[PDB]
Amino acid sequence: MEHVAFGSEDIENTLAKMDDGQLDGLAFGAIQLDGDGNILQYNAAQGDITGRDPKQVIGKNFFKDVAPCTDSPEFYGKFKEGVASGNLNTMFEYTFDYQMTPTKVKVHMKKALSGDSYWVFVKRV
Ligand SMILES: *C(=O)/C=C\c1ccc(O)cc1
Repeated sequence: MEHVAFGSEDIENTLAKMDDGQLDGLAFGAIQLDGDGNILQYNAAQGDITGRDPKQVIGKNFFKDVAPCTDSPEFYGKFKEGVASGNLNTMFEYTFDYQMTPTKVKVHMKKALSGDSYWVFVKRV
């Protein structure tokens, strides 16, 4: 268990150092996306919440292929604006319901320290 609290202000600084095995030790779900919304990292707790096998979704497009329910102004729209603006820091509640039991969560989207990468953090509410 990596001790990082959800919503921590310097969270992007802390996760820069972690490799994929260390990300799996977090208490919350973590998804790293590129600016086109392709999945670069997907940790163990996220596969717990969503039922997806982390290895099988890396490389897929989150908005197109994996999670069509987030293809809406309320989620995807915020991402596209953060990517275009080059800055992103937003938290909101949402319901995941594609091919799974409808599940309410707290989502935290934030730009990653690194280049063109963005974080999507998820925890149950
Ligand atoms: C909507 O589609 C929300 C999210 C999501 C993520 C992964 C999987 O497997 C289903 C749904």
